[PDB]
Amino acid sequence: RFTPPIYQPKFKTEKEF
Amino acid sequence: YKKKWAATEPKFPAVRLALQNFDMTYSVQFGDLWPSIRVSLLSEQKYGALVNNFAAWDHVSAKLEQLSAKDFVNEAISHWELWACSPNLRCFTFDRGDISRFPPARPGSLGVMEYYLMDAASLLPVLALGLQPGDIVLDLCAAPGGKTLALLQTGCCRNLAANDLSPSRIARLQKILHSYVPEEIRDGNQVRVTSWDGRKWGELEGDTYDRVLVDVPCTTDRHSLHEEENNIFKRSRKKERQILPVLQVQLLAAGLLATKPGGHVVYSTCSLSHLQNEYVVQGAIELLANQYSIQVQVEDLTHFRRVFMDTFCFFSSCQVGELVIPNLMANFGPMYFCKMRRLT
Amino acid sequence: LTYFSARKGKRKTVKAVIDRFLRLHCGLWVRRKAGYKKKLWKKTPARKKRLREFVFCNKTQSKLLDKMTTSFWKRRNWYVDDPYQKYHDRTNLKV
Amino acid sequence: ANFVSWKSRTKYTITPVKMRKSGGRDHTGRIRVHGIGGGHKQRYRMIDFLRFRPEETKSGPFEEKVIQVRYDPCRSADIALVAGGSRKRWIIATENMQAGDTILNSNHIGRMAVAAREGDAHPLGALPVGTLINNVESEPGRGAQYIRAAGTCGVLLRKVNGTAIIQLPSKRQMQVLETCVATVGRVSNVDHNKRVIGKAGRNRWLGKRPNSGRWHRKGGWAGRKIRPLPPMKSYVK
Amino acid sequence: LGQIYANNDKLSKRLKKVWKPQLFEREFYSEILDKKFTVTVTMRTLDLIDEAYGLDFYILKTPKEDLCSKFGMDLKRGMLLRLAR
RNA sequence: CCUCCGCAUAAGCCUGCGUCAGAUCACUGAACUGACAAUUAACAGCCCAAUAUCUACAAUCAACCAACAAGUCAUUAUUACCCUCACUGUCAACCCAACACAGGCAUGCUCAUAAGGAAAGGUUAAAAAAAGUAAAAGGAACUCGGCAAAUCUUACCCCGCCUGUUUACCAAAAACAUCACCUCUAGCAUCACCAGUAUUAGAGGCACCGCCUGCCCAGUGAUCACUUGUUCCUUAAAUAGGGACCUGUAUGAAUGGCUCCACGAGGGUUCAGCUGUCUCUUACUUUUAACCAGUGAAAUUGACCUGCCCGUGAAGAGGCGGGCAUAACACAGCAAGACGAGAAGACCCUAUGGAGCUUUAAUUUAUUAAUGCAAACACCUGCAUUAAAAAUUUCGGUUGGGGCGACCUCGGAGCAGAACCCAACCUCCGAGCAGUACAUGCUAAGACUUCACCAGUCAAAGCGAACCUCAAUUGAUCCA
RNA sequence: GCUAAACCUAGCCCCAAACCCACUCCACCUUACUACCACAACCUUAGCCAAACCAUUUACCCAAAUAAAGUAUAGGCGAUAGAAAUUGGGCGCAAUAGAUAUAGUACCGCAAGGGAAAGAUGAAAAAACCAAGCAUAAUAUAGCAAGGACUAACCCCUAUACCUUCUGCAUAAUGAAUUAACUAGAAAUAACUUUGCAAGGAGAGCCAAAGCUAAGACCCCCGAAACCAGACGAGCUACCUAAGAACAGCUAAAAGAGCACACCCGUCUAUGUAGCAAAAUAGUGGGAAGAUUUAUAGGUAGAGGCGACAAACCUA
Ligand SMILES: C[S@@+](CC[C@H](N)C(=O)[O-])C[C@H]1O[C@@H](n2cnc3c(N)ncnc32)[C@H](O)[C@@H]1O
Ligand SMILES: [Mg+2]
Ligand SMILES: [Mg+2]
Ligand SMILES: [Mg+2]
Ligand SMILES: [Mg+2]
Ligand SMILES: [Mg+2]
Ligand SMILES: [Mg+2]
Ligand SMILES: [Mg+2]
Ligand SMILES: [Mg+2]
Ligand SMILES: [Mg+2]
Ligand SMILES: [Mg+2]
Ligand SMILES: [Mg+2]
Ligand SMILES: [Mg+2]
Ligand SMILES: [Mg+2]
Ligand SMILES: [Mg+2]
Ligand SMILES: [Mg+2]
Ligand SMILES: [Mg+2]
Ligand SMILES: [Mg+2]
Ligand SMILES: [Mg+2]
Ligand SMILES: [Mg+2]
Ligand SMILES: [Mg+2]
Ligand SMILES: [Mg+2]
Ligand SMILES: [Mg+2]
Ligand SMILES: [Mg+2]
Ligand SMILES: [Mg+2]
Ligand SMILES: [Mg+2]
Ligand SMILES: [Mg+2]
Ligand SMILES: [Mg+2]
Ligand SMILES: [Mg+2]
Ligand SMILES: [Mg+2]
Ligand SMILES: [Mg+2]
Ligand SMILES: [Mg+2]
Ligand SMILES: [Mg+2]
Ligand SMILES: [Mg+2]
Ligand SMILES: [Mg+2]
Ligand SMILES: [Mg+2]
Ligand SMILES: [Mg+2]
Ligand SMILES: [Mg+2]
Ligand SMILES: [Mg+2]
Ligand SMILES: [Mg+2]
Ligand SMILES: [Mg+2]
Ligand SMILES: [Mg+2]
Ligand SMILES: [Mg+2]
Ligand SMILES: [Mg+2]
Repeated sequence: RFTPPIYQPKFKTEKEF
Repeated sequence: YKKKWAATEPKFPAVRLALQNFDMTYSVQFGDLWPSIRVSLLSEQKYGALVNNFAAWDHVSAKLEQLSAKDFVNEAISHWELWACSPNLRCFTFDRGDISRFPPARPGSLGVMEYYLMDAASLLPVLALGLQPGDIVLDLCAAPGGKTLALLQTGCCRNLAANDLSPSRIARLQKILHSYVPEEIRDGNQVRVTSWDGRKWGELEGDTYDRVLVDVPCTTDRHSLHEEENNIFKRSRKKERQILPVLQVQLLAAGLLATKPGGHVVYSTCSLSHLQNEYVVQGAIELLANQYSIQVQVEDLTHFRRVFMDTFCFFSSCQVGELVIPNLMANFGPMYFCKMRRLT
Repeated sequence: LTYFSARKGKRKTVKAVIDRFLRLHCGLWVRRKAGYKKKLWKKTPARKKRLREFVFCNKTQSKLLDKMTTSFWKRRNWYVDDPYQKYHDRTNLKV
Repeated sequence: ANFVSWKSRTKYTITPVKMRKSGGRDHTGRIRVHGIGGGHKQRYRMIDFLRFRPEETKSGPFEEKVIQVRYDPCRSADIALVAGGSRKRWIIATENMQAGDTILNSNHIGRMAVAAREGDAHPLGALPVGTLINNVESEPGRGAQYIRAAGTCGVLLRKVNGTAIIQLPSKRQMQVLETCVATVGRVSNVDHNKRVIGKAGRNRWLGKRPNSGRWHRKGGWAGRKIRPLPPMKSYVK
Repeated sequence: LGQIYANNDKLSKRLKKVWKPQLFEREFYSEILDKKFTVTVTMRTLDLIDEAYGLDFYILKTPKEDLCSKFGMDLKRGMLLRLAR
C-alpha cells in the first residue's frame, strides 16, 4: 500500500549552453 | 445470502438423531422399562417363518419342526379356550434364548416360495381381525406387505383391497404377491391393487367393508435407528413430523367411514410414541362422533394378551388396545394394535 | 494439431483419427457405431443390427477428418484383396 | 563460518583461562540452542576429575592438603584447590571441606572396607556398601562423569564378584567395575536449588535469554485414530 | 543416477533415484610388483580377477575403458615397465 | 540581538569561499571557469628471534566493612642477538539523507562562553489561517470524552503482580516476556548443548508471593480367612473343577477458585480547584496575507465564444425544448455546482487467475530414523515394511435476507384450445425395473427423429422355422 | 520576428571467405594494481508453458543437403512425440534507424546489477519560405463554435464534440493539453483463378479413373499477480560474538529504588500533508546504574536467517 518515487536521470538538468 | 455463521449446529448422523429423540421422550414414558427396550432395539430383530398355504405346507411344517422351531399360533389356539382368532395361519418361531436365524426362503415344487420371513409381532393384528369366510377386507396401507400376505393366507377373504400412496412401494408389494400367491387366486378383482390417497377412501367408498386393517405411517422406530438413508428423523425432513400426527387421524377415519355398521377395524402402529398410539385413536373417534356423528366402541384385548403371554411380552400400562415391547429373550418389532367396531 | 513440426516443419496427422476411421479415395469416410460392443443383453435385435453396420460421415465431419490427416492417407492404394475395393470410386453421380 | 573454538589449551594449568561465549551458535554460525546470550564474562578453571593421578615419576596412594574452597562461575558445585608433593590442581569440593583439611587418594582395593571418611577417593571395591559417593567413572582411568553437580550423591547398592551397582541421583542403576574410583560424600553447595532468582535481570546475568513469544498447542502429536473407530473421536455435542 | 515411477506404473509420481554399488576393502598381491595392496573393490572386480586367474592378469588383459580407474592404469603402467625393462 | 553550541580527535569525504585573471534574488561577482600555490613529525599509524616454562587470591580513593553476576592488564631458564630514526596520514566552510535539506551522527574539553552566530528584501496593517498575551460576571453550562489551555487535586472500579518488550511509517495495550510454580525428554566426552553431568541440560505450559481445592491402590470378615480378578492344569468342549499369582510399591492437578501490597503515558467513574472549553466573544503582537522589486514550481487540461427557471433525459443539463436575462475588461474573497482534482480501490461478483496457512483433500516417500530379509564377513550396498518430516496439486455448477439446505439425468402431473415447437423459474408425482418368450434368428427396399453431432425409432420383400407387455426403466471413448 | 526547421556521414546489420588476440620498464590473489619469510576441481537441471484444470505426459545441436515420412512406432492410445534400413556481395539502416555504444562512459544501486543522450559551414576560417508556442495585433449581448447566407465580421435561421464498451446514451462510462517522430495480420490443408503439358504430369523420391506442374491470393499489438535456476545482499534492521565507552545534581538502608540533566524512546495535542522531512516540527510526556544506551570489527541468507510472536525485521 506504498508507492516509491522515481527520479529522472540527472544528465538532462545539467545541460549547458 | 450470508455465507458465514457464528455457530453452526453439529452434524449428527440421522440414526443418532433418532436415538436422541427416543432418549429424551421414551425415558419419561417407560421409566425403568426403557433400558431393556433400548438394548433390544439396538440388538438384532428375531424373525418368524410364515408358511405359504398355497405351497406344500405340510412338508415345510415338517422341515421347520426338524430345525427345532415351533408354530406359536397353533399352541396359542390350544390354550385359547382356557369373536374368534384368524384361522389357517402358520408362522414358526424359535423358542426364547434361541437366537438362530431361519434359512432364507427358496422356491418350492409348485414354483412359489415355501415360507415368508417376517416379525411375528406384525402377524398379531391379522389375528386380531375376526375373519370369517366371505368377508370383504380393506387394507389402507398395504405396501410393502407382510400383513397383506397373511390376510391372503387366511383364505377367508372374498375380495382384497390393497392401497398405498407410493407406487415405488406398491411395486415391491406387486412383486411379492405375484411370487408368493399364484395367479389362480388373483383372478378378477378378488385382489384389487390401487395406488391412491388413503384419505379419499372415506368419501370414495362407504359402508363397503366388514373388515379393515389400518397400518398408518409411523416413525419406524427400529428402522430409524438402523437405516441411515431416507430417515424420517433426518433434520431436513423435520417438517414432515409436524404434519405426521394429523395424517394418522385422517387415515384411521377413512377406514371408519368405509366400514360396514358393526364392521371391525383394527389399527396398528410400528412405534411406541404415545402421541401416535392413543392420542391418534381418541382424536379420530372424537372427530367422527362430533362432525359426522357415528358411534364407535373399542374392545379390550386383555383376553388376547393372556394367550400370547408365553410367546410375547406386553406393556401393561396401555389404556386401550395392546402394545408389544422388544425384549432380548423374545425379540419382536415394537408395535401397537387395537380393535374397534362402529356401533352404528 | 501440429501445423509445423519442430524437426521437419511439416504437418502432422492425428493418429486418433487413423485408428477409428477409413477414408475412401472418392472423399467419403467410414466409421463404426458407438457402443456396438456395449451391454448387448438389454438391446433389441434390430437395435443390435443397426449397431453392427459401417456408416458414412456427413460433410463437416468429413472436412474435419481431412484436415486432421495428411495427404499420404488420401492417395490411391492398390491392395491385393481389400474388401473395400469397389467403394473407392463413385457411379452415376450427377452433383 | 570463521569460527574457532576457545578450547585450544593443551597444558594443564591452575590459572583462570578466558572463555568465549557461543550464543548457541555452531561452527556453521546458525543458532542450534535457544535462550543463550551474553551475561557476565567468565574465566574457566580447569578441573582434574581424574582424582587418582600420581605425580610425574611417582606411584602409589598419595595425599593432598586443601588450601582454598572458592566459588566457580562455570558450575554449580564449589571447587577446592589442593596441593601435594609439588603439584597444585582444582578439584570438586564435598560438603565439609574447609581450608587446611587433608585428603587421601588411593587405588588400593582392601579385603576389608576402608575408612568411610569424606572427601577422600577410593576404588568402589574398597568402599563399603550403602555409602554416599560422588564423581564416579564408568570405566577405569576414564575420569568422573556422573555425580558431579551441587549437592548430588549416589550410593553403592551391591558389590558382587567384580561388579558394582551404583544408583545415580535419577534413582537409576548403573554397572561399573571395582577398579574404578569414587570420592566419598555429597557435593558442595547444597540448597543450590533453594536459591531464588529474584527478577528477570538475574537470569539475563547468568547468560540466559527469554523463552519465545510464540504459542504452542502441544509438543506431542495426538494418538492416531484407527479405521474401526473414527466416529468415536471428536463426537460433537 | 536416474528417475523412477513410484510403483512400476507410469501413471504414478516420478522420483529421483541413485543406485550405488556395494564396496569392500580387500587385499591383493601383485607378482610382478611383488607388493601387497589394500584397495576398495566390488564383487564384480573380484569375479573378474577370478576369471582372469590373478590380479596381474586382470590388470594386464583389461583395456583402459573397462578398468575405469586411474590407479588401475598406474598398476598397469608399472607392470608393463617392469616387463619391458 | 541569539547561542543545547563551540574547539579538537575519531569515522566519513577528497582540494570542495587561498592568490591572480576572464566570466556571469543580488554585486557584473563568486561557493563559476582556468592558471598558480599548499598539508614539513616530536602526535598518530606501521612492531617484536626460538624452544620449554610460569601466571589461585577482582574493580570500586582499596583502607574498615560488604558482597555477587566472580571479574581488562605479571614470567623464569637457556640459546641467538650490536646496525638507527626509513615509510604513510597532516588542507577546507567537509559526512549519511536526490538539494547550501527544521532530519541522522561516537568520544574529550568548555556548561556558557575568551568560541560561534543573525529571526526582519521594501511597504501596508483587509478577510480567512497559524502561534502567542490579556479579559467583566459566571466556572464544564462545551464536549463522545475537561481534548486543549490551564493548573500543577481526592477517593475508587476493571484488567495486567511489578522493571521490561512489541507492529521502523495509522495500534504501546488488557498482547509478549517475567521472578515463582508445573509437564515432558535425556545416564552422557574433545566444534553447539559443554571443556557441562539429574540440586544438570533441552523442549513446553502458566505467570510472583498468600490460602482453599488431590485419588477407579479389591471387597467383606479383621496383620489374618473367604469372595473376586489374572494366569495356567483340566474339560470333546462348556454347566466347572483343580493348582499358581496379586503386601520387595503408595497416591495424585503442564487441575480450578478467592483475597491482598506495590506499580501502569492502560480503560471507566468521582471530590476540590482551575481556567475563553462554553454562555458569548473581544483586543493587541508575531507569522501569514495584500501591494512594489528579483527569482520562479506542481497536480490538472477533448475543444470551449463556459448564464438563470421550468420541463425532458425515469434519477442526472452551461450546451436538448419553452421562457427569462444579457456592452467589454482586471483585482480581492467564498466554497453551493462543474457526479471538481489525486491516489497500490472500501464493498459484491467473476476468472476451469495467483499466493500464505491448516488438515481426517488427492497423489507420493525423493530425505531422515527404526525394523526385517539378502550381500559381506560393527559399518556399507540392494530389497521390503513402519513412522517422522516434507513435496506437488485442487477446492464443479444452479438456487437460497434471519440459516443449520434443496437440487444437477429420464418420464408425467397445473399451465398446453386445432400441423410441429413453446407457460420460464418454481411446487409436486414417479424411473434406475419387473414379468413372458427363447427364430429377443439372419438379411434387406424406403422412411421417422427431441430442433447440431452422437445417440434413438419404424419397416416391405427375401433365406430358415411355426401352424411380447410396459410412460421413463438409462451411460460414449480409452482401458481391464 | 523569435523559438525553431532543414541536412549526410560517422558507423552499423546480414552473408561469404578465413580457424583468433593474447603484447616496452614497474606493479598487481594481503585491503588487487602493495619489492623483501615455516586448504583445494569433477556430482540426473528445474520450472514457465501445452493439455483450454491438473497429477503420467508436453519439440529443444549433436555432426550429408533431398527423399524414405509425419511412415513404422510411442502416448492420461490425448495433447502431442517420432525413427531407421535405404537413397544421395546486398529490391540492407542512415542519428528516435542501424549495435546499448561518441560508451559499458556519465549517471543509478552496498553489491550482483541497470544504463543514457547527442553531431552537421565552406575548396579554404592563415576568408529567402514551412510544426506546435508565441510576437507583429486583448476584448463587445447569444451559447460543440460551424453551416445556409449576406452589401456587410457579428446580429437572422438550422445544428445534443470524437473514440471505445453496452440494446438505448443525448450524457452515463473509459481515453485524449498540443505538435513532430515512432508504434500493431506473420502460415498450412483443401478449394478458386491464370498458365504449360496431358492419360499422363514433375529437372529421381510423389500424385494420377483428367490429372499433374507453376504462380497468384488467407491467419495482429501492448499489459499481470506468479513459478523455477544461478548469483548478490546483515554499512538499515533482528539476534549473537570479540574487545571497548557513557550515565551531572538531589533524596535514599540502599534496591531491574524515587525526583531529575545529558542520552534513549515516542503518550497526547496542534502544525505539516509534492512537506524542512518518502514520517518532520513545537509543546507535553515514558525510562534515565540497567533485561540500560552507544562507537568499532566479525557472524547467521531466502525450500533460509532472525524473532521478550507484532506474521515483526532481513538496505525507504
Ligand atoms: C407403516 S407402512 C404399512 C405397514 C406395512 N405395509 C405392513 O403391513 O407391515 C404405511 C405406508 O403407507 C404409505 N402412505 C403414505 N401416505 C399414505 C396415504 N395417504 N395413504 C396410504 N398410504 C400412505 C407410506 O409410504 C408407508 O410406507
Ligand atoms: Mg520458561
Ligand atoms: Mg508463551
Ligand atoms: Mg611517536
Ligand atoms: Mg564572536
Ligand atoms: Mg536573515
Ligand atoms: Mg516580506
Ligand atoms: Mg481573523
Ligand atoms: Mg473571565
Ligand atoms: Mg455537559
Ligand atoms: Mg451539551
Ligand atoms: Mg490534558
Ligand atoms: Mg504490566
Ligand atoms: Mg506503527
Ligand atoms: Mg521500536
Ligand atoms: Mg503509536
Ligand atoms: Mg500473558
Ligand atoms: Mg512499564
Ligand atoms: Mg492567496
Ligand atoms: Mg512578485
Ligand atoms: Mg503536478
Ligand atoms: Mg433539471
Ligand atoms: Mg458540461
Ligand atoms: Mg476570482
Ligand atoms: Mg480491484
Ligand atoms: Mg487455478
Ligand atoms: Mg460460477
Ligand atoms: Mg406439465
Ligand atoms: Mg434431428
Ligand atoms: Mg423374408
Ligand atoms: Mg494447462
Ligand atoms: Mg489458452
Ligand atoms: Mg542510436
Ligand atoms: Mg541507444
Ligand atoms: Mg507556426
Ligand atoms: Mg443562435
Ligand atoms: Mg468486455
Ligand atoms: Mg461521465
Ligand atoms: Mg552489524
Ligand atoms: Mg528485540
Ligand atoms: Mg530507576
Ligand atoms: Mg524514574
Ligand atoms: Mg498474535
Ligand atoms: Mg493475526
